[PDB]
Amino acid sequence: QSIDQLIKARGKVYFGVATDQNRLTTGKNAAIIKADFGMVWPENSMMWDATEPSQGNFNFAGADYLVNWAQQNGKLIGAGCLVWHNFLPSWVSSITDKNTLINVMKNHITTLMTRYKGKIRTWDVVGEAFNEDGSLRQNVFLNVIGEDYIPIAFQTARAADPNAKLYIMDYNLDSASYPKTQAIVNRVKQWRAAGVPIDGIGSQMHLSAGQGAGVLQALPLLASAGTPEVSILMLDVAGASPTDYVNVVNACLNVQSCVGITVMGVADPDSAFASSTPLLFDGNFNPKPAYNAIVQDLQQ
Ligand SMILES: O=[N+]([O-])c1ccc2nn[nH]c2c1
Repeated sequence: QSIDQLIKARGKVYFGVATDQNRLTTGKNAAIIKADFGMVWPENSMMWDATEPSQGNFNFAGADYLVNWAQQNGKLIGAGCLVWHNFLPSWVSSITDKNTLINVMKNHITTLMTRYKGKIRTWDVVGEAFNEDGSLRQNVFLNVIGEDYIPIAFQTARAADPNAKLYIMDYNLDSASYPKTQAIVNRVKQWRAAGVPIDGIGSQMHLSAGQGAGVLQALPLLASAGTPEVSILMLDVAGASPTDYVNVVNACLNVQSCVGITVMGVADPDSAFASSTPLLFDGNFNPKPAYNAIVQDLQQ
């Protein structure tokens, strides 16, 4: 049975998965997504390198394919990441002038969000903005613009598509005692008090074995920032233990503002961490014990 259908019956929005044209045309990915998942994110086709490889010149073929496939198959769409240090073209990284970088960043956000206006449920606007000690990461945006880049990004995104839910996301938010987890909460509270339109915090849960248990404390901490939504993103677990996966799912169920869960992929061989067999389907596209454990946990 379908973990998306089951999680919806427990009052959540979706169980989703990252994908793209290459996946959808191979393996059993499209069939599994159609049956078992309710939302898709572009794994890479919306990243900056992919969408704006030279200044002002956009590439939308790959993202368009994903968006169209999702619409044809009745799936919600999440997308990102609009502003982060990964997948960043060299032409962006070499900018030194504050006003230029603001305009570059605003044009990137507005162009992408306008193209898909009204079709995207969730946009991950800012990603990986924090250092492990909780200070802000000194990426090109912070170095050139300063800390205003985060409010500017969210303000620009809200104007481009007021219907989308706007998220900040990060990894290593999995322990409630870790400084990064505390810092994103405190800063999101401050930004929201200044009227910055941060609708969500997304937790990029690339987990090692045994880390599911701590998410039961970390996810309510993230929700305490007061955003209308929190999400679990990029989920995979080294070893794919049912205990870890069920602990992650129950953290979602326990946190009223947690709208859903997105796994990093469908089948183990297609993970960037394949040797850790960290996904819910094996290399034959058969569901693994963790998939069945999630089914049993969600059944009523
Ligand atoms: O949850 N995800 O797997 C996922 C993948 C790529 C993304 N880019 N922005 N947000 C993302 C979430």
